[PDB]
Amino acid sequence: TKKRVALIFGGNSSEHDVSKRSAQNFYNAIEATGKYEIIVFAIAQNGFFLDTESSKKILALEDEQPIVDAFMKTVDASDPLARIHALKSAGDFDIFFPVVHGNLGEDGTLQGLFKLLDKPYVGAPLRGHAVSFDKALTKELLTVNGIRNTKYIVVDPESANNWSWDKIVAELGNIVFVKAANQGSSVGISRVTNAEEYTEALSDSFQYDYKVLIEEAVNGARELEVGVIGNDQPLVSEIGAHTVHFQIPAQLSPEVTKEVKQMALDAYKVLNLRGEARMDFLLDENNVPYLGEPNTLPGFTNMSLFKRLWDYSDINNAKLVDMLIDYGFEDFAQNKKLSYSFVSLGE
Amino acid sequence: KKRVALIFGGNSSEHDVSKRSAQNFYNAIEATGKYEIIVFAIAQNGFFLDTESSKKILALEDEQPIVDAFMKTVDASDPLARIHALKSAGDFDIFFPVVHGNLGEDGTLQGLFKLLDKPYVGAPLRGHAVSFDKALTKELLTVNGIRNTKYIVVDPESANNWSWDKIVAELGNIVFVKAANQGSSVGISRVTNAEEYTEALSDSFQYDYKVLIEEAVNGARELEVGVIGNDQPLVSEIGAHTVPNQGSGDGWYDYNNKFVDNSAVHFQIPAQLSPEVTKEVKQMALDAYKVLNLRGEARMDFLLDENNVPYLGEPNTLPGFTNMSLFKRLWDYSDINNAKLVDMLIDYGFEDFAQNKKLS
Ligand SMILES: Nc1ncnc2c1ncn2[C@@H]1O[C@H](COP(=O)(O)OP(=O)(O)O)[C@@H](O)[C@H]1O
Ligand SMILES: C[C@@H](C[P@@](=O)(OP(=O)(O)O)[C@@H](C)N)C(=O)O
Ligand SMILES: [Mg+2]
Ligand SMILES: [Mg+2]
Repeated sequence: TKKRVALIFGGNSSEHDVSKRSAQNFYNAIEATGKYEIIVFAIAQNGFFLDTESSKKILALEDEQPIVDAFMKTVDASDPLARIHALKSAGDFDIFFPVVHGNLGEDGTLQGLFKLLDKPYVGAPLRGHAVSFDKALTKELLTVNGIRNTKYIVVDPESANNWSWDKIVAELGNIVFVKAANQGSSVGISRVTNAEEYTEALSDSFQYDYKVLIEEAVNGARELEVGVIGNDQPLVSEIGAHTVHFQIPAQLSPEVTKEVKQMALDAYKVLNLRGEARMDFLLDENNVPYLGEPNTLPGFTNMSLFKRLWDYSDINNAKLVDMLIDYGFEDFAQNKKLSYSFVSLGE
Repeated sequence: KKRVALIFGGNSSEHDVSKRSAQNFYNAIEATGKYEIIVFAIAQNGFFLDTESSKKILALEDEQPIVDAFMKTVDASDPLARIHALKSAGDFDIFFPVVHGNLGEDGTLQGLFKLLDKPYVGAPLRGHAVSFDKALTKELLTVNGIRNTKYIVVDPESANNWSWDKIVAELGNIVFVKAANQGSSVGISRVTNAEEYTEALSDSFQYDYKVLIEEAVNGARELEVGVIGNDQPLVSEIGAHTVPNQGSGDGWYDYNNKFVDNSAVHFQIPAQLSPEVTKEVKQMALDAYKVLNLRGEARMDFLLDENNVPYLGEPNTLPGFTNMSLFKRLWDYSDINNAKLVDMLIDYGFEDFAQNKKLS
């Protein structure tokens, strides 16, 4: 109605399609408040930003490739800023609302661009996304801070050489997970139980990153996911447990519930997160909760957990997205007080 | 033939230092004779300036007049106005960031480099991000067994729980208070009493909402070591420097001793150390590089206690390159002068960009 929101979706990842679905439910939520004007932008799998008109169609779920191909013919290959030129195609706006799942929205890249343009945005700062995205970086901060998670080892092409399977077993056990540090959703992940699987797991993971993480596996089969939103004073959702069949509120003992919610809160702060996040846990056979991977940009599709978690806290989609936008505006205001002055130099 | 986008300046507390480092890097690249250079300045308002207004700023001409002039040609309706100047000279092949502080060492510029999909010299986004936050750095070092000072991290609310008596009992009567995300010794204070403590908390909290309070190492001198490369990084010789009344007094390497007046500090290359310590610092530097996720270039600084025990002070992802900067001299002792230095740094940048394409 006045304030303009730039809703960005898409991304050069394997989760390109899931992004479109999340973007739609966010759009409807922002629209349902009647306070802002939405301007949508899409990022094709080739990294290029698309104009508002082309992206409006892609959001509607129309065949994407023809739309992209047509756009690529209007691009000037001699412009070093061509990949982001389409961002001005619809004029000035007030705040970015990122919903790009994968290697652009969760690793901190887009957030760098947002700061350079001195414009507000929703979600965590670039540092927060960067630490939450890097598998190794996440475990190191959580461990030094006392938040329970599995035992692990970080290797590279050369160090991996000092780690025979027998040594890995002495440290982590006979059942481990090998994986590329920076990579998302799938590839580079392996379930190792013996020396044969380990040798080939390293070769595989070393194709997606030069830094591999090896961690022991939790025996228990009970996934827990909790949402957290806010800045200086975070809110924690109810717990969703596995009984894609999520049970809410999770049926755990009063003690396990408060412990899992506290870990989610403590983790959010040590990981330097802001705005929104989903904390995924693993509960073993003795009801001991282990914080797994943090999610800086959760899915908002019809079937994803974050789409209905806040309903159990009386926060509907409209209120939720409105809170996310207020937090974004607030943090920009706080960072505006910070000084970057200095005593002028000379000869 | 290849074009190099030398960027400097930025809205940062180390804005003027960047100027000095920039001219030097320019001359070094020019000396190789294999690259063309396009200079880009970023004013204090965060606006990139055209290649012409910038060449003048590099030549040391007054900034403001040249900036104001430029600001009258800006389209204030364009959301991409701050970075529009980047196209004001055509296409280039690689980025060479020389902006110290707030934009180059925190990951911001590296975010843009990834979007335009061009190679670049220096560490990746996560490296700078993790290396600039003083608290995140010391956290990654501690969990890896890399020696660093005892400290506590607080925010404006958390700060009121630590009264002076509580601090003295936890870290001793001489402590250093600093803003987590800063450089060149700005936002940092040497604290010895209750009034200086509280005055310093206020001073630090005007540069960041996160400050560190760490115990002071009574050592008479500091150490610096350069490290470059990607998957198989090299380590330079250790360099040293000491300010008047450092150990046997209150003197320290503040903003005034580094850039205002440096004609009173003593430097040693290589540093006078035992074979043991020399080996220990070179390995700590190497280890910290990997942990911190750095690439291309860096400089590791150390604190030395009375008994000569080394403490990893802090990493610097885009180290200074001025006429009193150690990163401009150290590599000469490894048969790598300023020329071969930047040629290697540029090759590293291209090699990592190429390697990155395959890893997908
Ligand atoms: N814990 C400490 N013990 C002794 N001296 C310190 C300590 N911390 C900082 N200093 C002094 O203050 C200066 C600040 O350095 P540093 O912490 O690396 O910050 P900056 O980013 O400003 O270089 C150092 O060069 C050193 O002389
Ligand atoms: C004295 C030193 C400064 P600097 O490189 O390092 P510090 O952050 O420790 O000041 C700084 C520019 N970031 C030099 O130029 O080499
Ligand atoms: Mg520094
Ligand atoms: Mg220093």
